[PDB]
Parts: sequence; C-alpha cells; structure tokens
Amino acid sequence: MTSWRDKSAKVQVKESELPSSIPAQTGLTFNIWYNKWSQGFAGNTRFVSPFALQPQLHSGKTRGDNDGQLFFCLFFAKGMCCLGPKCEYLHHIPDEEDIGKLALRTEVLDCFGREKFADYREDMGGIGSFRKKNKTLYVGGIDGALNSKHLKPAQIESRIRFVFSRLGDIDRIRYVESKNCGFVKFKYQANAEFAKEAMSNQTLLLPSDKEWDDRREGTGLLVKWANEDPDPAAQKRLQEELKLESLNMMVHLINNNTNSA
Amino acid sequence: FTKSELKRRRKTRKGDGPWGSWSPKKVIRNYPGHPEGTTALKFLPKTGHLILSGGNDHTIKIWDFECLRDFQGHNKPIKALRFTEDCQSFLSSSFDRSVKIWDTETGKVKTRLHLNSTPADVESRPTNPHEFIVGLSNSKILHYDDVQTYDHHLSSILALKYFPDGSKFISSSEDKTVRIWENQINVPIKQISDTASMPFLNVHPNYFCAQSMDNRIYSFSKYKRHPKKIHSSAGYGISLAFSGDGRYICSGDSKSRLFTWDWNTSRLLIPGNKPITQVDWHPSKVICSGAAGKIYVCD
Amino acid sequence: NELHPTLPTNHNKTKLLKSLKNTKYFQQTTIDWVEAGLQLCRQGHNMLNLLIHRKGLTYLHLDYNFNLKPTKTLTTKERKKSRLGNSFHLMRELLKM
Amino acid sequence: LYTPKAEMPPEHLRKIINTHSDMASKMYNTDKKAFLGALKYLPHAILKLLENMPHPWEQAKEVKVLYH
Amino acid sequence: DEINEPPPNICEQCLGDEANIRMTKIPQGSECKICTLPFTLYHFKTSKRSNNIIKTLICVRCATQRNICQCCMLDSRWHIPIQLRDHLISLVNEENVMTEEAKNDMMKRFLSLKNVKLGGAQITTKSFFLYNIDASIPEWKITDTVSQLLSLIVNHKAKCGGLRFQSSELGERFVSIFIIPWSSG
Amino acid sequence: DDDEPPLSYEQHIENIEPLDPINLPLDSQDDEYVKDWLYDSRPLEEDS
Amino acid sequence: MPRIKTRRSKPAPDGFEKIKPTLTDFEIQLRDAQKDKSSKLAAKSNEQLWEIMQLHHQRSRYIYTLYYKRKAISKDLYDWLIKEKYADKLLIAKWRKTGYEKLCCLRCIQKNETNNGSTCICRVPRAQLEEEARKKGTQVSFHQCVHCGCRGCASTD
Amino acid sequence: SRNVDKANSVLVRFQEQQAESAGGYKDYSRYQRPRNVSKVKSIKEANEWKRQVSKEIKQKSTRIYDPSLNEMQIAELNDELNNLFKEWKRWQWHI
RNA sequence: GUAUGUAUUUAUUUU
RNA sequence: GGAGGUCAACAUCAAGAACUGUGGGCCUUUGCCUAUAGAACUUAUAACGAACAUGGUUCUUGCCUUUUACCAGAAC
Ligand SMILES: [Mg+2]
Ligand SMILES: [Zn+2]
Ligand SMILES: [Zn+2]
Ligand SMILES: [Zn+2]
Ligand SMILES: [Zn+2]
Ligand SMILES: [Zn+2]
Ligand SMILES: [Zn+2]
Repeated sequence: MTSWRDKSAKVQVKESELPSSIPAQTGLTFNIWYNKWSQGFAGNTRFVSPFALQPQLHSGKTRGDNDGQLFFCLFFAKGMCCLGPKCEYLHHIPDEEDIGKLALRTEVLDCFGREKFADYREDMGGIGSFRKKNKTLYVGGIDGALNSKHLKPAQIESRIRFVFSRLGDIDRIRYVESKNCGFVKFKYQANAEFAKEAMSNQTLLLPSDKEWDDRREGTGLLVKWANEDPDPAAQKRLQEELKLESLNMMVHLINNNTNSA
Repeated sequence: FTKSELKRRRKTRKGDGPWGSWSPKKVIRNYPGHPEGTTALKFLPKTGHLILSGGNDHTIKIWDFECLRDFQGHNKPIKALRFTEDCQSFLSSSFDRSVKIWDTETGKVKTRLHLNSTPADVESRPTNPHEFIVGLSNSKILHYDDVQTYDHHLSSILALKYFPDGSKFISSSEDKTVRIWENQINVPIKQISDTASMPFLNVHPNYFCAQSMDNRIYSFSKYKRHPKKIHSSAGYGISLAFSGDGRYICSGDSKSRLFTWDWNTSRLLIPGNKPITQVDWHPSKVICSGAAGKIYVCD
Repeated sequence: NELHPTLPTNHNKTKLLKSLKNTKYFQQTTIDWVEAGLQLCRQGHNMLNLLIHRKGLTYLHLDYNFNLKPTKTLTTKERKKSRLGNSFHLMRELLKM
Repeated sequence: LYTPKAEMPPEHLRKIINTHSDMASKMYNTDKKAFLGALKYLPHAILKLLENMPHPWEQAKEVKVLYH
Repeated sequence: DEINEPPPNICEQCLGDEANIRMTKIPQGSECKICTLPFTLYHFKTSKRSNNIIKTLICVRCATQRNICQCCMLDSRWHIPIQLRDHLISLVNEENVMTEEAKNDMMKRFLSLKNVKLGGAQITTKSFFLYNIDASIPEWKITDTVSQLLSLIVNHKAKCGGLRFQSSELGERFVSIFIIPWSSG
Repeated sequence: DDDEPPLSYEQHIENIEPLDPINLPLDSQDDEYVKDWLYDSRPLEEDS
Repeated sequence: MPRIKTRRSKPAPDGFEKIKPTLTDFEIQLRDAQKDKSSKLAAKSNEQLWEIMQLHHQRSRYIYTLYYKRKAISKDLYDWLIKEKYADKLLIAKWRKTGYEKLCCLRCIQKNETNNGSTCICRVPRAQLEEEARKKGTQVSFHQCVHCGCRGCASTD
Repeated sequence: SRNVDKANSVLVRFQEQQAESAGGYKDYSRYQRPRNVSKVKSIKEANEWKRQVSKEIKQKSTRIYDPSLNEMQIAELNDELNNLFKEWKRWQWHI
C-alpha cells in the first residue's frame, strides 16, 4: 500500500539501452527468417542477464491498473520493460487478490497470459502443463555464483531464500548439498510462474562482493519445472493434501447440488 | 450536459485538439572560429556545459557545449589542456616550456611550474592526490606538487595518464614503448614493447588502457586495423574512437576489436589539412578538433 | 492472332485489385513513379531473401542485381536441398529485368 | 455504406518500408509470413508498374499506388 | 462439414454476463492443445470493452470426450479441473476412472477420433529457534499467523525454524506447539 | 554494380531536379493550336 | 501537379512567399519522421507513424485556417497549393462538413474497414465514455486510435 | 570428389578467419590438441579445448566394453585411452 | 553425375 | 437541383439475324396463330478489345538417349 499502491511504476531501462537482437555468432553467417546463425554450431549459447528487478524500488502503478487488466508484464519480471508507467501490463509482485481475479483463467494459461502446453517439455522447459498444477521450481546451475566457494550451504540456502523470498510467499525451500539443486515451493501457481520467468539467468552474492564486477561472464542459473518428490514423506504429504482439498470442494458440490434438488 | 460545461471542460486536455491527452555516428555540428589549428580539447568534468580547446594561435577558446570566453597568455602553441575534478582549476601546457595553472573562478593565471628543458606536450591531473603529471620532449615525466622525476623513455614522451591504484602513471613515447610506472619507488613497474611511436592513449572509464601506433591500435590491461596511419577516446558504452591523419574516423567496439564504422570528414571550403588532432566524449556526443581550423561535433 | 480468337470471359468483371482494395490491409496514395520502381525492387529483394532463408539455405547469396550465387563450394546434399525450380528462378529473372 | 478509399501522405509508406528494411525482431513473425504471401501477386505488380513508364517527353509521372 | 456442424461447448461462467455476444468464427484455427488436429476457432470478448480476448483451445471432440469447457477446460457441470473430478469419482467405487492419455503424437492424434469417451466423462538479527513443528505446515502459514496475531528461515529436514524480526522491540510485542527461545549475539 | 544497395529515393533523387526532357522545338506559327498542351502528362484534363 | 519542381509545374502565385517559412517547418519535420529511427517494440513503431499522421493533419489545418477562416490568401494561391499536394483536398472537404470540424483523418470515419459497426472510438466524445465508464466505475480504457493517435476527434472536445 | 576436398577450400576457410575476428565462432571441432598445454590461453578457451578431449574419452570409453573381439586392437585402443586421460589430467592441472 | 548412414550431454531433479 | 469521380455494388454483352412486355383466338401452363408498345451496348471484309498473351487434353510432326523446357499445325 504505502509502498507500491501510491508510487507509480518507474522506467527500468531506457529504450535505446535495450540489448540488441541477433544473438552473437553462434554460427557462420546470420539468417533472416529464423533469427539464428547459419552453418556450424558454436559452443552452446547462454549468458547471464545484464538485468534484474528490484521489487520495492521499481514496481509501481501503471495503466493496466486503471484499465483493470489481469496479466503481468514479463519484461517487468525481467526488469527489462522500457514502457514504464505507459506499460499495458501490471508492474508489481503477484498478491492474493490479483490471483483472486485470475482464478478462473489460471487453469489454461500462466499468469503472463500465455497458453500452457500439455506435456511439460523434454528438459522441463519454459512453460508448464495445464494438466497438473506444479508449484515447485527446480533451481539448478548454482554456478551462477561462478566459482566462489562458500563457508557452508547456509550461504546458498540463505541467499536463495532472500532471493525468491521477495517474489512471493514461499511454502518451503530445500537446497541439496550433494547434488546442487534448490527446490522452491510457493502458495500459488502464479507466483511460481512469475518467479520462474524472473530469476532465470541470474547471478548471486552482494551488489558488491569479490568478483561481483565480473559477474556478467557467468553462465546463469537454470530455473526449470520440477518433477515430483520421490521420498515417502512428501508423498504422504501430497496424498493427504489432495485428500483434504477434495473433501473441501465436495462442500461446494453439495451446496450447489443441494440448490439443484 | 451543457455547452458551457463542455467548453470549459475541454481545455483540461493538455494539447488543443485532438491529440491532446486527457489526463553508427554522424555529423551534428561544425564550429569554425579558431585562427590556427586546434591541438587539444578537454571538457568540463562536472556540468558538461563547455569545452576548453587549445589552439595553434596560442589562445584558448571556451565553447559552450557559442563562444564564451578567450584565455590568452601563452606565447606559443598549446599542445595540451586538462581540467580538474575536485578543483576549479584548469592546467594548460604548451611548447613554451611552461605548465600554467588557471583559476576558473577569476580567470587569471595563478601558478607557473618551472624546470622543463623544452616543450611540454602532456598534462594529466592525478585524480585523488592533488598532483600534476607533465611530460614532453624532456624525455622525463615530472610529478608536480600542485616533487618526483621519472627517468625513463629514450625519446620524447607524447601521452601521459594517471590512475588511482598501481601504476599511477602510464606513459607512451617515440621509442615505441609504453611504461607502467610505480611512482613511490620511482621506477618502471612494467614495460610494454609490442608497438612497432605511440602517439595516443586513452583510459577506459574496466581499468585498462588503449594504446595507439601507426597501423595497429592495441589494448592493455587487439583491434583490427588495416593501414589507418597515422588520438583515441573511449565512450562509457565501450566504444573506442580512433582519429586518423588520413581524415578517416575509425570507430571500434572495445570488447571485440571489431571496427563497425569508418567515416571521412569533409575538409573545408587542402586535402592535406584534413585530419583529426584531438577528440573527447562528454561525461553520447563526440568532439573532434581538426587540422582544418574547425571543431566538429559527432552525434 | 487473327485466326484464333478468344472471346473472353463474362463474369471476369471482378478484378484482382477491386477485390484487394476492399480489405483493411491496403491503403491508397499518390507518389513519384521512379519511387514506386525502387520500392518494388526493395519489396522483391526482401521476398526472395525470406523465401531463400526460410527454406534453410543461407549460403546462396542474392546480390542486388538478382543474381543468385553460392557463397561456398557445396557438398552433394547441399546441391540436392538447394535445387530451386522454375518458379523462383523465373521470377528472379523477371525482377532482374 | 461504402465510403470510398482514404488517400494518405506518401511519407507514411516511406516510413513503412523504411522500417521493414532491417527487420530482425520477433515482432515481424507475421510480416515475414506476409511477405511470402505477396510473392504470389508480384508479377502483377511488375506488369502494372511497367505499363506506366513515363515516356520520353514526360519528366516524372505521378501514380496512385496501393500498398499493403 | 464435419468440423463445423457440432456447435461449440462453452461454460456459462467464463462467457460473461453480457446479454448478447459477438464472436468470431475462423474455419481453420490452431490445432488443439490436446489432439493436435485443426479445428474451427472462436474469439470473443466477455465485456464489449474488455481488453482480454477468449480463444477456445481444444476441439469439439477432444472436449466432448472429456465433457469439459473449451475456454475454461473445467468440467461442464461441476466447474472442476479434470484431474480432480476423476479423483472424487475414484473415491467412490475404489480404483478406476483415471484418464490415461496419449503420449507421443499419433497415439493422441489417433485417440481423439474414437467415440469411446473417457472415464470421468462417462458418468457425466534476533534469532528465535523453532521446534515442535509438524513437517507438514508451510512457512507461509506460520508468518501469516504471526501477522494476524500482530524475516524467517526454516529447515524441514530439521523441523527447526529460526526467526529474525526487524527489531527485538517486535520481540517484546509478540512476547505480548512452539519452542521459542530468544537468543542472538 | 552488384554491391551498391539501391539508393533511397527520399534522399538522393528527390532533391536533384528533373534535367529537362526531349520535347521538340515545335513551331510557334504553324502549331499555334497544339503547341500548348501537346506534351502535358495527360494532354487535356480540365476542359469542358 | 507533382510535389516536385518539374518544368511543367506552373510557378507559384503571388501570396506564396509569406507562408513559405511556416510550411518549411512542417517539411523539415517530415524529413525527420521517415529517417527510420529503429525500435524493437510495436507500440514504438506505430507511434512513429502517429507522428507522421498528426503532422499531416497540422499542416492541412494550417492551410484550412488560411483560406477558409482568415481568407489570408487568394483563391488561386490556394488551388495551386492543392494541385501541388501541400494540402489534402478530401480532408479539408470533411472539415467543411457539419460535425467533422476537428477530424483526424479519412480512415477514422471509414465504415467498411472496422470489423463490426464503424467509426473509431476515436470519434466518440469523452463526455459519454466517461458516462458508460461511470456505469462500470472501471474508469475508461481508451488512449489512442491505433490508426492515428487521436484522442477525441469529435467536435465538442 | 568427396566433401573432404570441398570443406577445406579457400572459400570455406576465409569466412572462418572472419568469424574469429568478428565473433565467437572458430569451432575447436577442427584443430587438434594443441600439443603443449601450458602454451594454451585464457580460461574461457581451454574450457572448450578440455571438453574437446572428454568427448573422445566418452566415445572410446564406450568403445572399450564392446564384445567385438579384437584383443590386440583393444590393447592399442586401451593405451590411447590412457594417453588421452593423462591429457585430461594436464588440461585440468593448467586450469 | 560426386552417395549414404550412425554418434556427437555442456549446465549434477529431493529417498 | 446541376457538373463531375483513374469510386463501389448489382444487372447484361455472340444469337432462328437472333430482344422484351402486352391484347385476342385454339390446344390443354407449355405451345401455335393473330394484334399492339418499347428496343441501351455489341456485330457484315462479322464483333464487346480498330488490340493480343499463356495453359490443359487429344492427335499429327520437328529436335532426338530419357523427363521438364521445347519445334509448328489442327480439334475441343
Ligand atoms: Mg530413369
Ligand atoms: Zn512493462
Ligand atoms: Zn482436438
Ligand atoms: Zn468456460
Ligand atoms: Zn485519425
Ligand atoms: Zn480514428
Ligand atoms: Zn481521431
């Protein structure tokens, strides 16, 4: 309220500043129809985003608010949006009210207004499924921190918690020491989508620590859709949750069914 | 509703009717006005409101980024000019064997520094120490207390720069070397010989330097050049300018070494007089003094 | 041409343009002729480029006289993928004129 | 209904093509599809262009173009 | 003919409160998000002025078999996600009625064409150190509860949660199932 | 030449003036009727 | 007939010179409109076009005020302009019509182009859209006619 | 003539020599070792030279267990393995 | 009428 | 209300040397006979165009290893 509601959203990036298109020299010659490169295959093309967002700093009111639009600017989720207050889409972190508005249409399509596909993807790629609500993001490629070794996993755990913690209400977080992955779980599908698009290809530690000013040479961390949890515990936990919630909506079924007579 | 209500009501829209709302490089400008050549250019480090431009006529003409004022007082051509950050001072230096201070407030010479053997072709103002670094045909670098003499290159010293950490002075000479100096001990920290005279350097605003030669512009913690023979300036966007004596303006990317543009200036109303003597960027614009007696502003 | 007449086509009254201008997507203006010539050349060149790369061939270069030349010596499967028919080539020659 | 066509400044066209000269963007995914389509109607445009040649005695003919 | 003649299936919910609605009909649209075959597409807008546009995703067949809504993809009657209604149904009886679906392509491209229906369809820095925590509850619950009464880490293998307020003074405030204790240096 | 892109009409050509065409000297006396409009683009546009 | 100086073009009438500076400021701006300032975003592109359309409107509005308001020039200067394409004949003719005095364009009143109905919301007075807005209390979502950049052609606003 | 000829022609090479100077192409699927390790250059490069080894480690590693029965052959191939794995060690050591 | 085919995993899915 | 428009839509343009409407009589509506009114545009060295292209099938050839691409006549 006092933070976001009043203060209008501010331009993240000047339009001239936006990165060029035409990704660099993945191949021999440039190609006009597809935007790719022609012959040969250069070492796989990935790079950290020069950009990141600042939830309380940037986010503010925009034109969609007065126009009552449902869907969020992803170039805001990337903090790259150059349209500022003129933007057609909302700039702010998803709350429970707005998901309240989306609740009817969140089934087929993500919070950014893109239809979901059926199968997920071979590698668990960009957008998820409309079959199964999946609230759990796989965080991987923790080498987004580049090569800095840390005193304990409480560095990774703590830092990630303070990263995604801004983006929405977190149900749980587990970093794994053995195999480098975080598993982050949210109240709402919407925050999961938004966080996924927001934190993909990002860096870590402090606005300045050590190698910070070299950060742009890093690879950036994969944020992908996560499979189920194999251990018996959380599997019990899912089975139970599904049970009680099914029970909860049976109340609706018998209320409107009772109204049916 | 009523006519009066509407007529009054509309003027609310910002701009009449009906659009009124409810609720590469190229050559921008040519500035004549020097009588002689333009040797050196520097820009107000704070407000970007003006130039200080040397000349071959001994004067200095302070241009608005119109001509504000004229600063006379050198008897011979002015090879170098440098403006101070923390100070309202302007250090100009010439072929007359003297480094003259200038108090920007009242516009009168304050101090004269003494003891160069011959013409002094570079001044650079150390950022944090209240020092001056001067150099010239002496073949030595003099650190002036606004103290140290640096024995050194085997020939004249064209271009000198200052850096806050180690090496605090980078120097470039007609013996075709570039030395990285350690001033406290007063001797060369590192020598860079890869140049085959190094007539210009520029400091990237990455902690590196771009060094020049006839046909090959290198960098130092390469740049593709066919013969450009024979100044450099580094934009904050990592664009690396190269002025030619053939009149060609060779723009580079700093990261790669790639040359994405080469231009050709129009001489003036001799084909030999077309070249680029100095150049600078503001604190998105380019300012190049040319040998044709004109300053040009490239946008 | 006198011996074999034609007697064209009633109901032909519908013309390409009279059908075309109807839609939202075409707008009318005046202009210098040579300018229309140049625009149309630029049009064509973009068309044939997008059709060439869309097929996946990036090593056939069009110059600005509409000569189509390989930029490389071609492996055999290139020559097979890259055989362009009389549609393309014919239209290429025509624009070249 | 049927109000006839709306004639426009030439500058407009000049800006449209002027813009599409360089296209690398994703926003052109339709326009690219749009180009190939028009490839069918070009030789017609070649005809209509070429029969309008200005002839020697005239300096510059001025025509009505219909553009996409 | 075959594609047009079956009329669309739309919920009354997402179709909006407007009395009369104008919708667009395209004879060949995108394929289903399911069957991967062409069909006829329908735009519309709930409101006359509503910015948002509604686009039927799946077929008529690929819907009818599953008895759902083409815009929503919720069950035609109960307004339920498909993966749920078959779970409620499966609670009655014992083990059945799960909808087994179509991997690969011509598996599904095949499957949508049979008239069999599908099983669900067929019927229709101050650290407090926290202990005693059920593994099950989410952090979101806890903090929300604290907020209701009047920033956080948890470890779920541990069952131990730490809490740093923005001021011990909050500490006193809140101090106006748990193991609390107040310590940090 | 093949490497020169087609020069943009909105820059080079539009400024440069037409450089007078063929026509003919005609005659003043004999052609006095037809000398005026003979070479117009469309020979007679405004006439009732 | 053509914009160009082609020898068949009849020389300027008398009153021309006095208005030549005022027109030049328009010309030199259209030169800057086509120069192809590149942008990635669609909104910025059709914004670039909106510039051109609005400029054209302003110029023809200048001439319209000259001849049909102040009568500041001769009829022959005027007709010579129209034949030289300094003004838009049809557009002015719409301005002389009753309720069109402020009109955008010739597109905005096209009945055929638009999908259903006609006549861009670009033509509907703010005073009303505020009222139908009031029914919803959602305020009003309209900003610019996508063809033009208009806000409220209709001559009340 | 087999494409071995057609891929090595000047008109193929020259664009590679432009792509090195203008961008990040030049493969490393082409060149060989380079024989000496310490003579290699900035890490982002030896990084790719190293995978340019590990891949062959994978190919011939799979080529070990194969029943195809040539024991002398798998002997020399076994020595080739050891050689390469030592190279891998060397590239790691330099890093 | 200058074949053709197979493989080319780098970023580590909860016990 | 007049003049126009490089505007649109809908009609009509190859036939018993040929169109349409209407009055009357016979057969039993059609059709035949008789009477009457109006006929724009296109036609006799025949046709809307005082001009002039391409394609498909089928035959006859011509080049001639085979297919596209073709050689020059005819019919539809
Ligand atoms: Mg055969
Ligand atoms: Zn935005
Ligand atoms: Zn389907
Ligand atoms: Zn629905
Ligand atoms: Zn308009
Ligand atoms: Zn409009
Ligand atoms: Zn308008």
